Amino acid sequence: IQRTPKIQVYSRHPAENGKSNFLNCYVSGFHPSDIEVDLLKNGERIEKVEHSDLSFSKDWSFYLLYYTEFTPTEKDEYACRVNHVTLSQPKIVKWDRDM
Amino acid sequence: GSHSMRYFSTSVSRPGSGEPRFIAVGYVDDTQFVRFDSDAASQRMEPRAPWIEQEGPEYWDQETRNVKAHSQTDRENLGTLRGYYNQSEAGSHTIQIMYGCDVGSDGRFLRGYEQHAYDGKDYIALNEDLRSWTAADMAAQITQRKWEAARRAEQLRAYLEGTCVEWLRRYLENGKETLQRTDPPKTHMTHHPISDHEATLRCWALGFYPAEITLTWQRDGEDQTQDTELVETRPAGDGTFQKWAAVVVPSGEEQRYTCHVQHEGLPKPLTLRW
Amino acid sequence: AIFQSSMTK
Repeated sequence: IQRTPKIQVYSRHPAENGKSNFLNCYVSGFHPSDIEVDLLKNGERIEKVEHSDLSFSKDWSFYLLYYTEFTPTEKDEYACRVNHVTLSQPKIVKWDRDM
Repeated sequence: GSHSMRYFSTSVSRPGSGEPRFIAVGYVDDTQFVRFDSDAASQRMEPRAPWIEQEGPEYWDQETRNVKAHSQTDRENLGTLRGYYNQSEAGSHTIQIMYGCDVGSDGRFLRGYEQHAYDGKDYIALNEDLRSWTAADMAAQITQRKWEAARRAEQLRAYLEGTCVEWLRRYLENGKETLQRTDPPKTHMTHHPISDHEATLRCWALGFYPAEITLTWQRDGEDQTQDTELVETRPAGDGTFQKWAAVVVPSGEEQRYTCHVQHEGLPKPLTLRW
Repeated sequence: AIFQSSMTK
């Protein structure tokens, strides 16, 4: 039995254009644990991305926090690209400053 | 002011490539403090919180010795379980384990746990009595019989009631400045027009610890769940947590709604209005 | 600190 990830894309701190922050991609609720997570800037993968140590919730489903330092601007568009065995194609979720 | 210590482990077999991958993490309440990864170069249990780094080399030698033995035993058990189920060697499978203890404000043992899963479903777990097991299927009943013959429950219970609560007490003392803190949520509301007719009011709670929190929406003072939406609580990456709740409202009726935020770090609940 | 023994299944 397999379970598809939920995906949230957000900053660590309230976003202020030109100030240093952290871009987060939280993937959770998935099984099995093998997962591909890329953070994108204007469509291209951010090379320096770290992630938390693999852990899991009470229902046995896994969660991971992927993150990278960034300085947001007005026009730079960020997103999180997720691929998992349960997904036909990679799923992209855009960073929305208001979610 | 209750507290927990929990250790999680995940072993995944990799039939294409070589050996299984084993990752263990330890937590005190919502704060992770150790990790071990069988693929990592160090081959040591590693610190993941500042207040654990004051432990000396005997401690790190001990945790490394024990967690390496847990890793090796999981390897063996993936093969054993695959044989129990007559499963193909071509498939990748997962063993997950969670165990730990809860204590109250006085440091006294409240309860202890050990749960095992195979491919993300219950396999076997120590029961509430700390004396017997619940096996999820015929394969786990083989394990249960072995653990009964070995009197595993008694050895595990001694850890859960003893060793586990002692180290937890020590960690809560050594990390008191961060473990016994409460960061209250920083709260605000945002407003996002959907159409001329409708708008979304979003209630934010940011930078709080512990992760437990309640966000409630009301209309004219009456609780409101219709047209609500709650996101899962999520880590900020800095050891604090975030959550928001939203409601879709008729344009021009925003003023009637209130959001309510309850958290351990707030003396009184907070009320927000647009 | 972790429990010292994990058991074969």
